[PDB]
Formats: sequence, structure tokens, C-alpha cells
Amino acid sequence: TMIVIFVHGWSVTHTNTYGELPQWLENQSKQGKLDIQVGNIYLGRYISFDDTVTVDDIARAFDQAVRDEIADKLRDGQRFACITHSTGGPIVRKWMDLYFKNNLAKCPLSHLIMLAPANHGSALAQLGKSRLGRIKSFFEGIEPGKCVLDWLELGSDMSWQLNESWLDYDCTANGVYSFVLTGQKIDRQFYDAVNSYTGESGSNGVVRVAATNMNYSLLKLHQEGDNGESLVVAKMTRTQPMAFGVLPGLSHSGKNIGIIRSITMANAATHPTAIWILRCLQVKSRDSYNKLVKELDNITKETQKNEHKEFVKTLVFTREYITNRYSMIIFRLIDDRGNHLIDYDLYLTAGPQYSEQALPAGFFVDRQRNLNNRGKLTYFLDYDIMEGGINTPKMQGNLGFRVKAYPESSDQALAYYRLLDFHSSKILHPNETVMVEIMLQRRVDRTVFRISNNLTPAKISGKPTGKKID
Amino acid sequence: AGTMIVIFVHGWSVTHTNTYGELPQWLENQSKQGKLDIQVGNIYLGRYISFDDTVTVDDIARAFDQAVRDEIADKLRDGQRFACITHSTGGPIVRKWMDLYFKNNLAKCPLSHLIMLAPANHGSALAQLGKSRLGRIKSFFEGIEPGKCVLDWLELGSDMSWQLNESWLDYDCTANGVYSFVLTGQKIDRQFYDAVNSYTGESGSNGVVRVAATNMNYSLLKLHQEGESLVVAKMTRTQPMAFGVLPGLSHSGKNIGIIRSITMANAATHPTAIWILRCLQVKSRDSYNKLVKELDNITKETQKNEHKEFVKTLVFTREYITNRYSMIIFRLIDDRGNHLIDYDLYLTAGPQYSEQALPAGFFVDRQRNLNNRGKLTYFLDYDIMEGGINTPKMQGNLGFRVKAYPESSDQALAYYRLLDFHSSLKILHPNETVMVEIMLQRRVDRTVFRISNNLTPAKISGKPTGKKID
Amino acid sequence: TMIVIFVHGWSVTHTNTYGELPQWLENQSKQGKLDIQVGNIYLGRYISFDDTVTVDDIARAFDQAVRDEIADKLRDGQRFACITHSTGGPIVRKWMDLYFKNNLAKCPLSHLIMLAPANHGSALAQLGKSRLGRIKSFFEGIEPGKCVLDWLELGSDMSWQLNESWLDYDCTANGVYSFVLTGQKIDRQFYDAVNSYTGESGSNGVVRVAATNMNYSLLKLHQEGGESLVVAKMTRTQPMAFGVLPGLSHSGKNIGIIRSITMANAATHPTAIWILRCLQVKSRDSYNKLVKELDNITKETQKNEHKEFVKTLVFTREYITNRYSMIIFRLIDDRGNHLIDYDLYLTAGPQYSEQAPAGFFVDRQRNLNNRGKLTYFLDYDIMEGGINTPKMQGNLGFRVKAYPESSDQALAYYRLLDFHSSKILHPNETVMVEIMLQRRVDRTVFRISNNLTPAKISGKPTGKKID
Amino acid sequence: AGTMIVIFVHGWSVTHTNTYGELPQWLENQSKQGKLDIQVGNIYLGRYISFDDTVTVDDIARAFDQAVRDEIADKLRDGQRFACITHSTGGPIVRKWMDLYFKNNLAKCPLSHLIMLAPANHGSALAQLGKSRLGRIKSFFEGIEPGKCVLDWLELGSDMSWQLNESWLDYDCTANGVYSFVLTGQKIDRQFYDAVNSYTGESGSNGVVRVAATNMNYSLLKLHQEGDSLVVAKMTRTQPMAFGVLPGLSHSGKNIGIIRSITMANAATHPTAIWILRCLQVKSRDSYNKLVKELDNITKETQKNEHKEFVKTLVFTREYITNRYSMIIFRLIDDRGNHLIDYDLYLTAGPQYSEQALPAGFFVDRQRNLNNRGKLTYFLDYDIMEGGINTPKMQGNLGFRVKAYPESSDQALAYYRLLDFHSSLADIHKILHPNETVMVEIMLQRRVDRTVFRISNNLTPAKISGKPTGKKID
Ligand SMILES: NC(=O)c1ccc[n+]([C@@H]2O[C@H](COP(=O)([O-])OP(=O)(O)OC[C@H]3O[C@@H](n4cnc5c(N)ncnc54)[C@H](O)[C@@H]3O)[C@@H](O)[C@H]2O)c1
Ligand SMILES: NC(=O)c1ccc[n+]([C@@H]2O[C@H](COP(=O)([O-])OP(=O)(O)OC[C@H]3O[C@@H](n4cnc5c(N)ncnc54)[C@H](O)[C@@H]3O)[C@@H](O)[C@H]2O)c1
Ligand SMILES: NC(=O)c1ccc[n+]([C@@H]2O[C@H](COP(=O)([O-])OP(=O)(O)OC[C@H]3O[C@@H](n4cnc5c(N)ncnc54)[C@H](O)[C@@H]3O)[C@@H](O)[C@H]2O)c1
Repeated sequence: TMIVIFVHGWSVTHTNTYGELPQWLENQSKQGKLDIQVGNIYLGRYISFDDTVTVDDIARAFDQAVRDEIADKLRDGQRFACITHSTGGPIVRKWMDLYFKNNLAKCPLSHLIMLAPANHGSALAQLGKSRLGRIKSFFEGIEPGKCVLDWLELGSDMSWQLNESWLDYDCTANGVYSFVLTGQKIDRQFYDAVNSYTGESGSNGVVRVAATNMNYSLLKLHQEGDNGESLVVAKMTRTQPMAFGVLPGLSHSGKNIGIIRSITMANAATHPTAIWILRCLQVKSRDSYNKLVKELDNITKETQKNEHKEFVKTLVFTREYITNRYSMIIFRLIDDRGNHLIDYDLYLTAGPQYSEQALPAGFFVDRQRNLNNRGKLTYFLDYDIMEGGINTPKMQGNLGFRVKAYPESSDQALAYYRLLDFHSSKILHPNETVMVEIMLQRRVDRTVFRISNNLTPAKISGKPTGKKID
Repeated sequence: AGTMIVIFVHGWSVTHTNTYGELPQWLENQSKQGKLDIQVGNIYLGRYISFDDTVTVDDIARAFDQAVRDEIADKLRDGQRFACITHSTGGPIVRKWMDLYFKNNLAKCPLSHLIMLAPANHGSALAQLGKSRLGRIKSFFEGIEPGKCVLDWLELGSDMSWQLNESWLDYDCTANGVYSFVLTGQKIDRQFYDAVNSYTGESGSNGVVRVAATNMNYSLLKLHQEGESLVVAKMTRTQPMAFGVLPGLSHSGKNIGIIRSITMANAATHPTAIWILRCLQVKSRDSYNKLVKELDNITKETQKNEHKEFVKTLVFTREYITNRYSMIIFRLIDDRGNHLIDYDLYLTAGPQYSEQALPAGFFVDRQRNLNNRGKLTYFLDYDIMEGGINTPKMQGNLGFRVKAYPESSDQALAYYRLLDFHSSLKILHPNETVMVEIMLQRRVDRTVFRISNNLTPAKISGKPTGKKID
Repeated sequence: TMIVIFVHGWSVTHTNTYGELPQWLENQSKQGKLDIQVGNIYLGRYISFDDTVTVDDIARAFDQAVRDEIADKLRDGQRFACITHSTGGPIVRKWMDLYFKNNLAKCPLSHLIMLAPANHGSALAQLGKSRLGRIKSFFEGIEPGKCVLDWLELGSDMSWQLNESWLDYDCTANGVYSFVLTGQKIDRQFYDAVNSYTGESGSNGVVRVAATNMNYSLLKLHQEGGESLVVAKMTRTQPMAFGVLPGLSHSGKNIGIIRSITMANAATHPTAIWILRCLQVKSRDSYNKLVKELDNITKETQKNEHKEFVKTLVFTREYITNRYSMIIFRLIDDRGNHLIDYDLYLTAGPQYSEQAPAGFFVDRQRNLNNRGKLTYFLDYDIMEGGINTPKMQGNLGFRVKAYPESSDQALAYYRLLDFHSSKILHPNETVMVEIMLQRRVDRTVFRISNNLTPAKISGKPTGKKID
Repeated sequence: AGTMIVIFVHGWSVTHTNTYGELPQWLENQSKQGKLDIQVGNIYLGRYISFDDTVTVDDIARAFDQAVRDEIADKLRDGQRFACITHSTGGPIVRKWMDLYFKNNLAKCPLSHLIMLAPANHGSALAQLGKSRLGRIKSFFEGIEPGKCVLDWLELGSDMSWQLNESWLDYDCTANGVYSFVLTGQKIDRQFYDAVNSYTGESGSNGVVRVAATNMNYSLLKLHQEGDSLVVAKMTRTQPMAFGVLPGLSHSGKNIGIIRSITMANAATHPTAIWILRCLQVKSRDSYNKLVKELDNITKETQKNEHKEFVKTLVFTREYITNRYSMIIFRLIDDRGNHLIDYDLYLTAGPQYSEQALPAGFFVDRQRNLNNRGKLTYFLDYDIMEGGINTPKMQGNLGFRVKAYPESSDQALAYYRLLDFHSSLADIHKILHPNETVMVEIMLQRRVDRTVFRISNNLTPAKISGKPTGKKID
């Protein structure tokens, strides 16, 4: 009654990317642990190395591939589970959005198990097609498709569109049980030295675990107050809870410790991914699901506690690597007129007074700005260093945002924005991404247009009246 | 329930209200003699900022609303309505202001008349030349360089002018007690022909804006591909509006500026002053109809007399041929929502429409928009087109052929197929622009995603099936 | 006692680009009309469709291929003749410049016959790699190397550099006999409706007649000086054989200048005819008589091809092809900078009015990598006809103004230059026009004062200039 | 029969001559007390335009010569020479001036002393930050946005910076009676730190210029790829110049600006006033060489006292570590004249020269020039590196590895070969010196395969194969 479909990631050119997990599940079903008839396990192959192919298209082609091989079985009423890796995750989420956003109860997918999904993007996607194809994790010279890489770029418009659309989902309430499994171990033998993201703390060498999590909040900040005063009003929303687990000592790819690539028949019984793939596949109820959620999070705590400090030693060097728990902000800033702000300055603030110079030492990990939509900003931060120094008596747990959009207020300004200030701290969570959309009031001065019945001609002064228009 | 207000609106790079010539002084006196009902002090000079890089057209239209309320909110509340006499970009400004504030209830927009002097309603070919290069041109000597965002508005094939004009397809000013008129000229002030820029003397233009781009009588043909490839044509058209081409008038200049060259002494004989007075005297649909025919007659008289111009000097003899012209603005997208940038576009003619059968001399110019490279503005010679195509061996045919890439090939995976629209005398009209939005069928090959239950790992072939997906 | 090597053009993937001319030169030699041993005819094949391969690469490679195959025969005192087509011409010209610039008496090349070389560039190159590859004749969809396009875009730095070096050449005096043979016929099937250059008058569909000629002048105008102003300096290459053959396009089996040559039509093919004559030249006299005969063929061809009437059951059209002139402008200043923002004017008439003949202009192009290189394409006949009249006194000049202009605030600017002359233009010829502007800096850019009381720094110009 | 003349020239962003603090009046009164021989009226305040986009550094140098000739022509004719005291970009400008008029006859240059305070001789990391972002920085609150041509010059690894400073390799200021000096500081004025641009508080700088960029004791390093892969290296170095890292001084600001904070009430105890007065008194090869010995001593003590700073407010406690750093400026060309832009560069250390063996914390910052993509400037911590490399297990080794593209592959036709260079932190002939910039020019051997051109006398037409021969052409 159960069908299983594997979906790989980008820059994949061989179906052994799935390791030996497919054979395992078929072999496990033969022993009564799964109800998968012979021939109901499918290996998915899709073309991710084409510059002309967008993400939507592959989601359209996935639909065509599903109806093609198993329309008869879906008519009988079987439903399938999705075990994806890397881009496969976002692809299937798009396919669901393209075909079942508002009738998920009638979607033929029964389970969706995502392995290290770049649900909120990969920092390396901005590196390009050629500079990143050189990294042996892809290899060829110029590997993955440009349009796939536009999607995965941090602060991507399409990424925001699909994830804000997914804010409304309720998979559990509709009989769809989704999960996310990821690791935070760097396969240090493949660290590209002149591309630090490959050994970034908080990642498996490719995707940051905070980008894997499907538990995230959208925070909308609207500027108000006429010419003073009131200013910012906040409204926050959150996805439905999803089973989230950071498993121990598993990187993104590679036979050695690849989250899926490292699965063999011999080690499947003790492979964290193999073990938990199955337990998720076994879910058939709401209580079973929620018991798996509270089990997975417990593991997440354990692995991130056990992988906090690492001492690797060669005959040449001695090194300690610190891996904490992290967070991610995707900032979008628009205005009340439809323009997308691209020129601005954004500050995190803290202290009794919400000063931009007060955040604890070491709060920052990385700042990236999207190439196509420049006005999108993705910050990568150390939640543990922050929360540690944030939550004290004389800092009071404060954290805020200050956007200085441009052009700024001046004695000659005619269309400009004002300083926006927000004071809070719950915005950030460990191993979580946050989407902050900040809407500013575009302020046009009355001088931009004036009328006077003084019919004696005169020069048109660019003299601002210092008074805004309604 | 009685009285008339008049508000003048100038054009771009205007820094002095003498841009309006002496037309305000004239109308005040004409109303004093009983030819209009305009109380003393109800004629207004508008002055807005067009030389600011930060100020948008939306900004100015919004600022116009505040300027109106700021000065004549009381009178409007008394049941008074104003007539906007606009010049150049002032027209696009006022149209945008009706769209922002009163589209779906024009019946009580405070505007009763809109007389539009030489407005780049469908853009100005000069805009793409740039800010610095244009400020140095003889058409811009009288002011400062133009705003970057204003220039983004008047660029041929611009998105904003497209958005505004498609919205104006649904307008109906006449039925709502709003009488709009467009008046322009087609004479080149040859003393201001920029040498290294032919647009400043382009036939069918007044040195700045093309006659066809001033007309508000335009169509929108949406051509959708279906499929053996098929095409479905659907066209709509604006409501009839008064349109006049007056004799021997340029865009600006004290010599023959359509409004700039109006003095107290020459107003009685000035074509602009005469017909502006007539237009303001309309208070009925029948009066509107009568003016429509009378104005069209002036267009045919004007374009008959100005067909040839003989310039002789002690140094050279020259003949200038100004005919009647047509304009297209092509938009090209696909059925998945993407906006296409790479395509080849053909006009067709003959028995079954060869791209090489067009009459010699059909072409005047084409321009590709800088921000949307998929927007194509063609400028053609309707006389020569119609003259050759409406013959027995030509059978009065015309069509479009679009070749968008990636094209069909063994490289397929993702591509488009040719479109052939087969039509016409109608698509073209003299002194008229037409918007041709063509929706393509994006085809995806099935190997873009396939699933197979053969658990034996294998390489992933990028070879298309030759069969598209749904 | 002679070797022949064929060199092809860009986007060529098959040796048949040379038509059947190679077998024709082997048979003509066997009949006693040339002294070529059997096996001394060579087909050169170089890669032009690789984005990473440069013209410098291909030249360096030509030398290695020559040495790899005929080092034996070259030391035995044989020397070879190169018959080039399209970009193959510039390639040999570059090789020539890499290994035998200072001593053409020791170069193994004895003859160079160039078939429609875009020696001064091709207007098509700017169209891009993708757009050009879609032209059915060369069809593929993205084809030629981008570095090849960089060399062959009008006004490119490299072709400019190679050809400035060529004002110092004199192949004939060094025993080397050079030739340019081209046509001006449009193969009208290959006309691309979205790219009008494909039928441009004054071209063979790809190369303009004035772009293949090696008879050009490099005119240098140095603005000196409140006033005083212009100084002119013109240098010109040594004479070369230039022939415009009848009824031949760039490529295609129908009327390709070399591609349409067959075993059966070679005797009447204008190319095969004059290729044999060019190879038979062996002295100053043979070269000079050949030169003038090509001049007669050029005037005969261009007089018969002035008007062409094409006929179809759907339309009847008339094609007028005149003789055209190309100017290539280079604009720098007395400091080494390359000027990008400026307006350029042709001026004519008694007062040299930039506003003064109708139809003078055909095309203008701005190079994509060097923004300051401006290429004119002009109708010489219409030009000469309108200016060499009583009321226009045959005058022709330039005017340039680089930005910043002299302004109320300008501190680093340029002064208008005005050249008066006319010989700059000749039909079927390109002229390279380098203009050195005088960069003027106002003193306010730097002042010193012993008034030690601090004060704000005003940037208002003093109205004076620094040395 | 003369006295000396002194001319101040400021840096970029300067709209007011108070940028020089009160140093000029101090030098006037100090001369009045017999400590200098400056006649009244022989001290000049220079003002050049740094905020105009149309104005290049070459135009500033040109204008300086005209200004000097406009004001003190007959003074210089009568046998007088002037001392230059510069701050920020004024340093390079004068250096550009000397190069335009006296490159190879410094014995005939009217300048007798050059005292540069915070010259971005090798550029400022802030220059890459466009002239719009940079005018928003609170430091130059009083100043307006730069001219773009000054930025292009100040940008790290700019071609024009490489040219002037490469021409300065053959200078010998001391041997021609010209006494030049570099006196900088490394204090961060923590009050004006722009939190959106961390360079403004970068360790190893004063807020604008890194200590490695000020110094004129630098080396040019050439690595020529040879073989039929072997490397041949040629190192060249400038003549010793006075170098001083003075204590507790930032770039600008009346609080602790190296020159902006100078008043007459604090001049007697201002390190910059003390040492400038000493430089101006140099009148021999002897006094000069012993003045640089003194500056080396102060440079040392300054960086030992400023290694650790602790700022304590009621809200937070912080500790800032500042060590000694070195700047590598990479230029990459090939033997054909082309400029290699696409490549990757690995510093390698330890036995067997592994890229993955560099000492932890070796790196501070990397920047790729905007106008010339082939220029790579690395900013490195010398102490952490020298500490980790000059140990038994590391054998004191440091090398370079550049790959260059296209690389060796089945593509081939025109490609490049791996360059492996080995040497350094030995203290005998090392490549990195503390508080120093090093210039590294990398020439790769462009390799073309024989398939790019073949000839054959088999006259039967055939398809042309782009299949690489795997063998190269000379
Ligand atoms: N590359 C990474 O792994 C990484 C790490 C941290 C942050 N980021 C951030 O991602 C964004 C893009 O990364 P980026 O590397 O292009 O920015 P960058 O500032 O680090 O480098 C800019 C350019 O210089 C190149 N370059 C840097 N070091 C080089 C070296 N040793 N050899 C050859 N080329 C070298 C880079 O490839 C890039 O083209 C930036 O915001 C950056 O701060 C990237
Ligand atoms: N800006 C600095 O102080 C700094 C510090 C260290 C290294 N660098 C290096 O200098 C080079 C260029 O500097 P960069 O800052 O442009 O590179 P970057 O990678 O840090 O940022 C790239 C773009 O994102 C913008 N941006 C980043 N954070 C922002 C924020 N909070 N608010 C508004 N805009 C923000 C930046 O202005 C920039 O346009 C890079 O190689 C970079 O790695 C810069
Ligand atoms: N195998 C791994 O997992 C791993 C992880 C981190 C660092 N390392 C290695 O440890 C050593 C110390 O690095 P770190 O942790 O102090 O800082 P880092 O590795 O985070 O590097 C900091 C910056 O310098 C770049 N860089 C790193 N190594 C380089 C090299 N050999 N050559 C040129 N650029 C390089 C990086 O891309 C980054 O921009 C490096 O050799 C580094 O390659 C290895």
C-alpha cells in the first residue's frame, strides 16, 4: 500500500547518490517492518545541471513523472512517501504548492522526509556556476544549473515566495507527515580552503542546519506615525510545527559520512539516517507523529551538545573547532508604494538603550546579500553567544532592528525615508531561520508638486517645504 | 454646480513656468470677454520637480493630489471641477493621478477636462539616450537634466507606462462627464536638430515625442499560443478620444513650441490657443462628438500640407518627407509566468507571409527597453506599408513571427516553438500605437524528471525523450 | 620550388570551406602553370570556435604547425604562399608580425593572397556569440570564440595595434607579394531579417569592402595651444594589391568567393583566375602590373554592380550599391587616458558646418570593450558628389568636444577641437583617426598659501590653467 | 642665506584647512625659538580638491607643481628647499609629483624633507567601499563624498598604485639629499566606528589606513613560471625609509587624530609634533639613519603597549587584541601580456607545503580589486603566523599555489599549469615582514595545444576536430 520515491539534490549525475538506502527499505519491508510491495521503491532522477531549467519546471516534470509510472496505483489508493536530499526537498515542496496548496488532504503524498534541505538557501549558491563547480563537491568545471542556483541563493525572491506561501500549510492536520533530518559535521577532507563556507560552523559543508528547519516565523514591521509619533507595528506568524532532528556526525555528501550517501547494507542498522528514515516512515497517526517530534528534538540537543568541541590532530598541527547553535535572518525591506528598497543600512541593537554597539562579542558569523534582488539580506549569527550575553540583568534580554533607508532626511530631501527602530526580545530561535519584512513609509515633500494662481512666470524651485504629503 | 477652474501642468526638465508661454494670461482675458466661465484667480500654474533622481512619477502624481487639495479643496467641495492643460510629461502625470485616486469612479473625479499637449503617452525614444547626454541636447538647453526615474517612465517599452496604459483600456471618460483631448504637432524646429542624434529630427515626431505615441486611441492584442501549434488572437481598444495634429508646431521653443510659442498677440491665430479654447467649451457628448470629427479633419489637413518640406540655403538644398507612421510595443512572456529576454521577432507580408516580402521603406526605427530587454518598440511608415501590402499580389496581409529561444533541438529539455500570427488589413492604424503581448507555451521534456523502480544505480542521462510534459 | 597553405575563416568546422581550389592548384601546377610539387599543397585548420583560444594563440600555433610539417622544405629554400579567407588573413598578418616584424627578408612567406579578410573588423562581430551562431549560413546557436569576436569587432584595440604596426611594413621591397581580393555581392537567401548588416551595401554579407583593403592612412590630430589649436600628421601604408571581384559573396556554394569554386567552373571563376595570377607574380614589375589590373577590375565590377533589380512574383525591388569609406576614431589626451564621453562631428561646406550631403551616412558603431573607439561607415560617392561643388568648395573637417566641457564649475575638462581639410577619405578605404586632446586642469585643483588661519576649501575655478 | 620652507598637504575628504590641527602655528613659533630655521611666511597650507569626480591623482600632482611654482618660484631659485608634511592621500600625491618631475634626478628636486603621517601608500580597504557608502561614515562627518578617481587610486591593489610604488623601487632618497619619513599610528577612535563597515575599526589600522599600507620599506616579488614545472624568483626592495608607529593616535579627529588632535597646549607632549620636529632637523646621512633607529624603537614599544585594550562600560566588558600584520598584493600575468583574472591562490605552510596547514588565525581580510579583477590583496597577522610557522613541526615553511584557468583538462587547447613556490619565514630571506606590505607578481606559462592549428597535404576535405593533442606549442 506504500510507495516510496527518492529525490536527490543538485549537481547530481548518478543515482548512487542515494547510497544503498533504497535497497535497505525494500529489504526491511520484506521483514515486516514496512508495507512496501516489491517494485514500489522508485529512484528519482532529475536534471539539475541545465542552465535553461528552472525549479518550477522540474516540479512540473516531477508531476508528469508521478502520474506516468504510478497513476494506476494512486487510483487504487496507495499514496507515496518522499525521501529527498538537498534540492529534492525544495523541489517537492514547490510541486505540492503548484498542485495542492489548498487541498493537501487530496495530495497523493503521505510522508515527506527531507534530508539536509536548503529550504532557506545555501550560502555557496552565490559563488556562481563556475567558481562553485570547481569545488570537488560538484566537480566538472561548471556544474549546476544557473536557475537552480538563483533559487538557492540566500535572500532569493522565489525562496521567499514558496516559504511565505508555506506559512499557511497544515500538513499534519491533512494526513501529511513531513520531517527534516540534517547533520552539522564537516567532512574535513573536502574543505576548500579559499571558500570558507565549506567548513562553516553550523553547516554540513553545504547547507546551514538553520536553513533546513521548517519551523520559522515571518515578522512584518510596518512604519507608522504621520510626522510623529507611533512608528512601528509588528505582526508575526509561524509555520505549523514540523518534526526536526539534527542527527549526530553526518555531513552533506560523500561515502564516508554523507547523510544519505554513506548508507550501506552493512551499516544501515546503525546509521542514524537509516534508523530515523524508517521511524518516520512508520508514522500513521497524529499522536505517533507528535511523539516522534519530541524524540527528534531530544536527539538534536544531544548531537549539538556532543559535537560542540572537536580536537583533530595530525603529525603537523593541532586544532580545536567550536560548533555552537546558530540562527538566520532573511531581511526584506519594502515601502508603502511598491518599491523594493535596495539602498539601506541595517543594525542589530541591544542594551538598556538599544544601541548598535552593544551586542555581545562574537554574535556575528556571516552577512550575505542576494545578487539578483540586491535589497535582500541574510545574516548568519551565533544564537548561543547572543542569548548568553543578551539575557543578563543589565542587558535585560534586549534585541532590536534599526533600518536606515536611503535617501535619508535632509534639508534638501524631496522623497526619503525615516529611521525605523524596533525593540523586542521572540524573534530568534536555535537552529532556526527568520524572515523579517520591513515596510517603510516613503515620504514625499509638498514641493514635488505645487500650484499657484500667480500667473507671473517664475522659476521652479527645488526648495523643500519640510512638510510631507498625505 | 457651476464655474471652471484651470490648472496648467508642464513637462520634463522644466524649471520655469514660462514653459506655458502666455496661454494662462490669454485664457484669463478670454474668460473676461465672456468666451469662458473662469473667475479671476481660478487659473493656476502647476510646478513640479522633474529633475530629481529620487522622485518617481507616482511621487509627482501623489504630490499633485496634495497640491490640489492644499489650494482648492474648498472650491471643489462647492461643486467646482477643474480642467488640466498639460504639456509633455504633465499628461502622463495627470493620467496616473486619475488611476491612483479615481479609476473605478471617474464620475466624480474633480477633473472635468483633460487637454493633452504633445504627451509621450506611449514613451519618448529620447529617454533611452540617458540623463547626461540628454541634458546637453538642444531640446533640454532650457532646463536641467531629467530625473532618472522620470526617464525610466518615458522609455519606450517601459513597464510603468505599459501598466498605466493597459489600465486605461478600461477607462471611459466621456460617459463619466470627463472630456479628454490629445493635441500635438509634427514639425521639426530644424534650428534645434541635434547632429549626432537623429531622433531630434525624426519624421513623424515633433523633435521629442512621436505623433503615434501621443495618441490615446490605441489597442491591445494578446496573442496566446495553443497546441500542432495554434494562435488565439484577442484585441481590445480604448474609448474614442479627441485627437488633433495642428499645423507647423514643434514640441518646445519660443518659435513654434506647441504652447511655448503662444503670445497675447498671436493667440487669436495660434492653432493651440484656438483649439484649446474650443475644447474647454465642450459640455456634452454631442459637442464632444462634433469636436472629434472637426479635430480629425484638422489632422488630415495638417498631415496633407506637411507631407513635404523644402529647405534651401546658400549652402545646400534639402527635401524632408514626413508621412504618417505607426508604432508597436511588444511584450513576450510564457504560460508559466516568466518574462522572456531572448527572441527574434518578424513582421510578415505576402501570400502566406514571408519575413522578406515587406515593402521597401516600411521601417523607421526599433528600440529595446533597457530595464526590460523583452520589450520591443518598432516604429514604421504606415503609408509605405499600406501602400504596398493592399495590392492584388499582396492581398493586404500582415502578421507576426516570433522565434524565442531556447528553441526545439536534440538539446531540448526546455524550449519554445515558433509562433505565426496571420492577420490584418486590423493591427496597424495611422498615428496609432498598438500593444502586442504574446504569450508563449513553455515546453519541458520528460527527462527533466523521471522515476524508475530499478534500484540498480545508474548514470543520469540528460537526453530528452522528445515528448513534452503537461 | 613553391609551397601553398590555405587558411580558413571563423566558425569553420570542415575543410570544404576551401571549395575545390586546392585540387585546382595541384592540377594547374601539373599542367605547367605553377611550379608546385605534388604534396606541397596544404590545408590549414585552426580552431576559431573556442572561447578560451585567442588570435594570438592561433598565430603562435600557425608557426608551430608550419615548423612541424615543412621545417625540412623551408631550410631547403622553398618558401610558401598563403591563401587566406576571412579571419585567416588577419591571423597570418599577426603571425607575420610576431616572428618577422623587423626582417621580412627572412620570412618563409613569399605570397599572401587574402580573400575577404576583415582586416579592419566586421560589423557582425558586435552582434555577439549567440546571435551570430544563429545565422543560417554559419548556424549552430552560439559558435565563434568571444576572443575572436573581440579581435573582429570594429574598432577593437588589438586590430588597431596590429595595423599601426603595419604602417611600418613594406613587403614588396622585401620580396614578399601581398594581395587582397574581395567581393561586394549579397547572397540574398542568407539575408537575416533581424540583422540588416547581412545585406549591407558595400559588403559581401559579412565584411565591408573598405575593411579588407590594406591601403589605409593613420591620420593623427594633436590639439595644441587660449587658441592656436590643431596639428595634423598623416602616415600611410605602402601600396598593396587590392581587387574587388565580380559577383562573389562571403561564403556559400552558390557565390562564395572561394566556397563556390569547383573543378568545372574554376576557369571562369574570378577568384581562381586571379589567385593563379597572384601566384605567378615574381618581381616588382609583375606586382605593379597586377596591381593596376586589379584596379581596372575593381572599377569595372563596381560600375556593373551599381544597380541590381531583384524580381519576384510578390515584389520587384531595386538595390543600389555605391563605394563606401570607413573612419575609425581613437580619442585620448596628453596624459594617456582614453576618452569615452564626447561628441564627434563630420563638418563640410565653406564654413565647415557640421550641419552641412544628404545620404552621407550608412552606419555607426561603438566598440563594447573600448568605449572611445568610434567607427563610421559612409557613402563616398554621395559624399564626394555633394562637397566637391562650387558652393561647398570640397571642404571636409572634424569637430570633437570631450566631457567635461569648459564649465562654470569645471576643474578638469577639455577644449573644443576643429580640424579643417580635404585628403582623409578615399573609396574602398579605411582611415584611422587618432585625436590627442589637451587635458586642461584649473589651478583651484591645488593652491598653497602662507595665511595660516584655517579656512574652508572652495572648489570654484580660477579661470586659469596649469602647465 | 635661506631658511627652510614647509608645505602641508591634506588627505581626501578635506573641506577645511583646520584638518592640519594647529601644527602650522607650532612650527612657526618653534622656528621663532631657534629650533627650526623657518622665516615668517615660509610655512604654507596646501589645499587640493579631493571631492571632484572629474579630478584624478595625476591632475592633483600636476596642479601641485603649478601651485609651488606660483607661490615660491624665486625663493626656490635663490637656493631654498621646502619640507612636505602630508596626511592620508597627500602622501601618495607628492610621491606621484616627484615621480612626474624628478624620477631620476632627486639631487635636483626642490624638496628637502617629506614627512607623511597616514599615507595610504598601498591603499585603504575603505576605498573599495564606493564613494556613496564612504561619505556616510561618521569619521569624515565634516567632509563630503570623495571623487571617484581618488578612490580608484586608493583601492587596494589598484593598477596605478602598483605602478607608482613599483617605480619607487629604484629611488634612493637619502643618497640624493632627500630625507623621507613615514610616521603613522594604530589607535582606533572607538567613538566613530561604523558598525555596518567593520574596516573602520580594523585591528592593524588607525580607522582608515592599515599599518602595513603606510610603510615604504617593501619588496617586489616576481615568480616566473619556467620549464618544458619550476619557479624562478627575483626579489627587489626599496631603500630604508624612516618608519614610525606612534602611540595612541588615530587617523583624524580632534580627539586623537594623528595631526587633527594637535593643539599648541598639547604640542610639546604630542608624539607627532615631537617626531616631526626631529625629522625636520635631519641634515645628514648620519642623523637620518639614527633617527630611523629611534623610530624603530618607538614602533616597537607602541605595539607592545597597544597589544591589549580593555573598554569597560556599565553595559558590557570587551577586550581588543591588536598584533602586527603584513599585506600581500598579488598581481597575476602570463608570458603573453594577458592579465590572469580567473584563478585561485593558496598560501601553504608546514612540511610538504599544504594549503590546509596554515596557522589558525593567520587570516584577517582579503579583497579583490574592482577595476582589475586579477589583483588580490591579502591581510594577514604576522605574529600568529610567525608563531605557528617558526616552530619545529612546521620547519619555518611558507609557499604559494596558484591554479589559473582554464586548467589542464581534456578541454586543453589553451590552458595553464599549476605553480608551486616554496620558501620564507626563515628570518634570512623571508617574504613577510611585520608592519609591511609585499608585492607579488605571478607570471604563468600560457600553454596552447598543437590542435589550435594544423596543416596537412591530404587535400580530401574532412571535419575539423577540436580534440587536444595533449602536446604544447613553443
Ligand atoms: N567564499 C566563501 O566561502 C565565503 C566565506 C565567508 C563569507 N562569504 C561571503 O559570501 C559572499 C561572496 O563570497 P566571496 O568569496 O566572493 O567574497 P570575497 O570578498 O571573500 O572575495 C571577493 C572575490 O575575490 C576572490 N578571492 C578571494 N580569495 C581568493 C583567493 N585566495 N584566490 C583567488 N581568488 C580569491 C573571490 O573568489 C571573489 O571573486 C561575500 O559576502 C562574502 O563576504 C563567502
Ligand atoms: N564592509 C566592511 O567593513 C568589510 C569588512 C571586512 C571585509 N570586507 C570585505 O570588503 C569587501 C567589500 O566590502 P562589503 O561590505 O561591500 O562586502 P560584504 O560581503 O560584507 O557585503 C556585500 C554587500 O551587502 C551590503 N550589506 C551587508 N550588510 C549590510 C547591512 N547590515 N546593512 C545594509 N547593507 C549591508 C553591503 O553594503 C554590500 O553591498 C568584501 O570582500 C568583503 O568581504 C568588508
Ligand atoms: N579541513 C577543514 O575542515 C579546515 C577548516 C578550517 C580551516 N582549515 C585550515 O586551517 C588553516 C587555518 O585556517 P583558519 O581556521 O585559521 O581560518 P579559515 O579557514 O576560516 O580561513 C579564513 C579566510 O582565509 C581563506 N583561506 C583559508 N585557508 C587558505 C589557504 N591555505 N590559502 C589561501 N586562503 C585560505 C579562507 O577561504 C577565509 O576567507 C587553513 O589552512 C585552513 O585551510 C581547515
